[PDB]
Amino acid sequence: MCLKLNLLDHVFANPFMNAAGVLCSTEEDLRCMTASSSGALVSKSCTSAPRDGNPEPRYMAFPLGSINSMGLPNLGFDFYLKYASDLHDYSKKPLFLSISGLSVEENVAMVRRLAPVAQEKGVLLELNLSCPNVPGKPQVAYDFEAMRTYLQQVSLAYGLPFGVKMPPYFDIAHFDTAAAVLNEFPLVKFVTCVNSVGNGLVIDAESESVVIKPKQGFGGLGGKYILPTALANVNAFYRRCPDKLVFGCGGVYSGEDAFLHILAGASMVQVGTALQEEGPGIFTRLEDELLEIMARKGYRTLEEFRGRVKTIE
Amino acid sequence: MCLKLNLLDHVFANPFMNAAGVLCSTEEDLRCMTASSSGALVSKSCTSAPRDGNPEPRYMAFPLGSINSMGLPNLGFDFYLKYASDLHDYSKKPLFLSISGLSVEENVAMVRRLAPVAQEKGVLLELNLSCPNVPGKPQVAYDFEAMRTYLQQVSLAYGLPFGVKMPPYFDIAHFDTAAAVLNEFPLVKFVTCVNSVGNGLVIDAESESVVIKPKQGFGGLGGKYILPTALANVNAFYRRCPDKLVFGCGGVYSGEDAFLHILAGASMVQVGTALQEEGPGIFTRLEDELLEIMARKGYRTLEEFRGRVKTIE
Ligand SMILES: Cc1cc2nc3c(=O)[nH]c(=O)nc-3n(C[C@H](O)[C@H](O)[C@H](O)COP(=O)(O)O)c2cc1C
Ligand SMILES: Cc1cc2nc3c(=O)[nH]c(=O)nc-3n(C[C@H](O)[C@H](O)[C@H](O)COP(=O)(O)O)c2cc1C
Ligand SMILES: O=C(O)c1cccc(CCc2c(C(=O)O)[nH]c(=O)[nH]c2=O)c1
Ligand SMILES: O=C(O)c1cccc(CCc2c(C(=O)O)[nH]c(=O)[nH]c2=O)c1
Repeated sequence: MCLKLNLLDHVFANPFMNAAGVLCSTEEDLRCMTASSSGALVSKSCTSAPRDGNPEPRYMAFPLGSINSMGLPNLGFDFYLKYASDLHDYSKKPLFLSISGLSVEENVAMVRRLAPVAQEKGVLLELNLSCPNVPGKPQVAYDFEAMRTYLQQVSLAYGLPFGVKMPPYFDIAHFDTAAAVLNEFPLVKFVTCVNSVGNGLVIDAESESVVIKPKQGFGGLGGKYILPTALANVNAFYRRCPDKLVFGCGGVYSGEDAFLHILAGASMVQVGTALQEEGPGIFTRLEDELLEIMARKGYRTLEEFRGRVKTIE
Repeated sequence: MCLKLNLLDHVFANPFMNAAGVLCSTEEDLRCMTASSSGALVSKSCTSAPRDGNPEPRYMAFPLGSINSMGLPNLGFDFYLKYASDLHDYSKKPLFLSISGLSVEENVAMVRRLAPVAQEKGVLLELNLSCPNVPGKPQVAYDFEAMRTYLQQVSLAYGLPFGVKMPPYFDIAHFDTAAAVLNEFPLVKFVTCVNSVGNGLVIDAESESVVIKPKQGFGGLGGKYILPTALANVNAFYRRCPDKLVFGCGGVYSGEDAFLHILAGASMVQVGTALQEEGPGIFTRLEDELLEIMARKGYRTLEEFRGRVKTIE
């Protein structure tokens, strides 16, 4: 029985990795994720300049998942580029670098500088499109023309295979439109579904108060709340983007949750909230649990079941 | 006690009602809701003509909620109109009729017929903006120009105060645009937030299969999965629509959940999945539990806390 994967010209011991934003902001974090039994890691979404992010409390977790409005706190692109170029031990596992510029121009500037390092060290780009552009306009991936512009500009500036981190969608028309945009861009080799379910609101009954300070308490949802939404998006894009990989993210707490992602179409499986809550020991548990389901079903490899969710009649 | 309230020129014993679609399709279902302890009832969303809906299984529930692709099965507008005109006992509680035509013209045709009944009997209209997927275009409430058309045309045709059933939004710019549309229409006196979270996908690990037959397993999510989404939409519209009422729907299983909806801004609180799962006895329990939380906090009225969720700093 094996969890090994080969994609994007890299080898991966197993499909599990952190989700961007979790356990990946500092050099300490990235060393920790490297030391863990995950098959890969991704660095925190970065901007050109370092950011403090939003005031605290800006993350909170609960039995059914988490809410956050972190505000993109990060150490700045130069830091993550140096990590990828000089610090990361690529003999341990592959590295993804997540970028999330606040304008197309900022993204272009970063990718131009990433490219030689991607070429020479093999660091892989994850471009976060589930992010803000202009206040009063929707996030980029919810604005299809903006999304097309970002991908045209980053494809030209980078010129190397990359992937994109997508928000969840809720309307089949959006699945159709979004996947068609992505399919215009041959350098988009993987699609990560999904980022948080946007602008939820958690209220504490006792205090009668929201639980995060930014945005009057509104923030992105992760965790148990979002698994079916995550699965739908993985499968929607898996069906619609046959020449790309899909990575799954959302609601993974167990090997069974990972198995469901993989049946939906996931290649890599990212872990956000559950990793935030449990710490990097989760990876050995998820590995064991996934191998146990495979053994019971007689599956020897991931490809024997990836994308093989059955439909009814 | 007591949880009695007045809205929309009607008196309600308590703020609870079924969510459209649950326990409200047949005359039997409507008489069952009327006999319950709910403060109101709403009928199944109807078309001009009867519909069988989609193939079974088309609804499934789980510990965290439900998924459905019912396909708008209903007995047709003439049936619900006759129920409102002739069979409903308005001495028991108010009745809302939900309408979900597949075009503007079909809604206009139904609402012109409903108007005299509304005048004579006081039946209330909930206009459902969600609809079956049509390839090439989004649902009506995710197309702000189509939504504006629908409300212009229904406003003109109906001429009386009515409400609208909204899908969830996930983006602050969308809240701003949708609320601005709604505020163009003075006859829209209530907004019901939210319909199911669209196009989720539940997979059964043992069978390696989706759990509903239509749409390759994709369907709307309700229950525990969607409470924070529902609260955010309730509050977003409560803040943006000061001259309207907001009705909360999504994730209510307990009086605590109702309390959170009301803190967010809800006037009425609708119950879908938990009603489907527990049956109409749930209303006595929700009432008792809400009144118990009120008493422990010192609240004598719903108005003392409606909309009074606290923010940080
Ligand atoms: C604290 C926190 C920080 C996050 N920061 C990022 C980020 O910087 N870039 C991004 O692509 N996603 C970010 N996310 C989203 C996660 O990557 C992930 O898509 C989402 O949490 C869903 O997965 P989950 O259900 O495992 O949490 C963040 C999530 C959390 C909880
Ligand atoms: C079986 C079923 C049928 C539904 N049919 C309708 C409908 O006809 N019209 C409507 O506006 N919403 C309909 N809904 C959505 C619910 O009214 C409600 O918005 C949703 O289930 C979220 O509430 P909950 O979390 O309490 O389930 C239906 C929901 C279910 C589960
Ligand atoms: O700066 C923000 O307001 C903001 C809001 C939503 C998303 C982002 C991008 C970074 C990010 C964050 C974050 O840093 O808030 N949180 C998530 O759950 N996913 C993400 O992609 C930034
Ligand atoms: O026929 C459908 O695929 C469909 C999809 C979404 C919405 C509707 C309208 C009726 C409805 C249904 C339904 O009857 O399937 N289910 C819900 O959760 N909300 C609803 O508003 C019908």
